[PDB]
Amino acid sequence: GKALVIVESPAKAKTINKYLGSDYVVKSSVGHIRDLPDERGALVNRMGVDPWHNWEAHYEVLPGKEKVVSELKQLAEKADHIYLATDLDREGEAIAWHLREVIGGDDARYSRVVFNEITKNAIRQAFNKPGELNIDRVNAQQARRFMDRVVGYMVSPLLWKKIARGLSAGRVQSVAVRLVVEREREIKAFVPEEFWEVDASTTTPSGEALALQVTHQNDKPFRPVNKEQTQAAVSLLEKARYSVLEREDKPTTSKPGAPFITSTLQQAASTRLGFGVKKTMMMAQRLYEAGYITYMRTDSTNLSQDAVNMVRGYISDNFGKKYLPESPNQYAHEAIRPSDVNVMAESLKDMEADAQKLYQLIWRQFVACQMTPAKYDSTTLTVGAGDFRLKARGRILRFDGWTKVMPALRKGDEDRILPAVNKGDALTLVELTPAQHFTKPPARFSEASLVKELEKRGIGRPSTYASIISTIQDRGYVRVENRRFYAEKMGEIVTDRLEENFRELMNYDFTAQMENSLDQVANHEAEWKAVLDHFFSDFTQQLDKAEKDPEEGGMRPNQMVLT
Ligand SMILES: Cc1cn([C@H]2C[C@H](O)[C@@H](COP(=O)(O)O)O2)c(=O)[nH]c1=O
Ligand SMILES: Cc1cn([C@H]2C[C@H](OP(=O)(O)O)[C@@H](CO)O2)c(=O)[nH]c1=O
Repeated sequence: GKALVIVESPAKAKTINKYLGSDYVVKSSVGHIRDLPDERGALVNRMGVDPWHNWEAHYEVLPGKEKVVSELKQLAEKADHIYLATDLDREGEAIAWHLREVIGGDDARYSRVVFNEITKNAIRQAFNKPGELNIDRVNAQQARRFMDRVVGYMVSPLLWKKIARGLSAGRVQSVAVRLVVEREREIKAFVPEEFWEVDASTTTPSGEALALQVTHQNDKPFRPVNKEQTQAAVSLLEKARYSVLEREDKPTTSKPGAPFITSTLQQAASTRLGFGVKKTMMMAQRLYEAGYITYMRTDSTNLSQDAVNMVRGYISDNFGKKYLPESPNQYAHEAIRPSDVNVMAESLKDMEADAQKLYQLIWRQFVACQMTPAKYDSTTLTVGAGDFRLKARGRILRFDGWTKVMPALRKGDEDRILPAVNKGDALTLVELTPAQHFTKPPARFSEASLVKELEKRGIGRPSTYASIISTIQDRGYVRVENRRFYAEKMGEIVTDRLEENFRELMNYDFTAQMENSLDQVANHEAEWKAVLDHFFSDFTQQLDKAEKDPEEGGMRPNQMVLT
């Protein structure tokens, strides 16, 4: 009679139900339903996957989920068709697969609808032409879960034996920790170096103040390394005659950033709002499931024609023609953007204050990215003083452009304003001011700028950045203090062990290559079991070698021997 539609959560069921007619009956599975718990039955059972019997698995219904299973089956018989409207990512394809497996029935009974936002039009087109479940994406998702399970359950026991009980190892988690350990060690080994700068405050012919910075001496960059050198330079500069060597006036511009993707969202939310990766991703999700923003797991800065056309109309009505570019800006699935540009952060219904703030950030970035650039009149004055050359920078805002959508400025607005001076003009020295500085050590990773580092290295993945970040934290390898990452001693002890006995597993390129391999499975360019066999072959040669006595090249035990 009617159609059954399955989503993964109550919040999502409610939202999507506003856009589905009486023919459809929405029901949230309210969870994952089914999942995982030279052989050794012992291991296979705990893992729920069997590397020695072509990877057959044993999925089991979750606790208290039996009522849900049975509640779906009967609803399935009273429906003519079944639509799996899980989220568009691989994990979402696997969950759909599990629902289809559990409920059973002809495959023709099922359809897999895809949408990256829950709006009337997005839902309409999603159920207009519903595609089929994609087994390749499912295999790509399970291949990941399998190798993750293998490393965790087969490396961890070795760590208990060799280092300490309760420790964990993670295919990617251990690589993420490595980045933190290397960073921790760069910092511990840094030797701050001394270097000086010299500023000069002068007077234009009119008498207006002009501040300068010494740049060259004898046509060579100026950078003394001690107090004596600066003084010698200072004595020459006190007697020198100053004059404007050259004035270069040129117009500059600044462009709006591209619309957000998972990683950039996390960084900006962390840098501007002080939100950790977990917080940002939990609010993003609720915004998404409430129908306010597009899917929050993406690495595409692409924007649909309608989205661009709706925002351009908003820019045009609320800001004006000079803020609208000739043609739309194209940045090279969709970015994270509001679903309706006319819905303001302040109009959100059941969203807490911070969730509204995240929406605001997303909204502003989206509107800004389709606006014209800001224009500035930049000025660069070069000054000569004996064998010295000095500099003064400054710019004037000519047209705010995209920055009009961002809060009003209030600080060093018009970063420095230079007075009226022409080439050949004479400046009067009023005061010299030398200053001592010291090179700083590399910044400590932040939850977000680590995702950034993970992204740059092709190690992360929109759907895993969050988990990775939190999954390496309560295991005693690294900790977040003052919003920063600190490597624990145990994080170093384990990292060296792994690098020594599991080189390939800890290598950055190989870890990145595995993501490619996973994309290949998803795109029918590689078969999942063969990819897992190869992975396992490489893994077990590493493992057996590590298992041996250290005098055979096995893993070093965490000990300190007697006299
Ligand atoms: C300049 C810079 C900032 N950040 C960050 C992380 C935080 O989001 C923010 C600083 O916040 P914090 O002072 O609370 O640590 O800027 C980096 O991660 N790397 C950098 O190089
Ligand atoms: C869930 C998931 C998605 N993705 C990527 C690949 C997916 O495209 P394909 O699965 O390549 O369509 C896309 C789903 O949003 O994001 C990953 O790389 N890893 C994951 O674990």
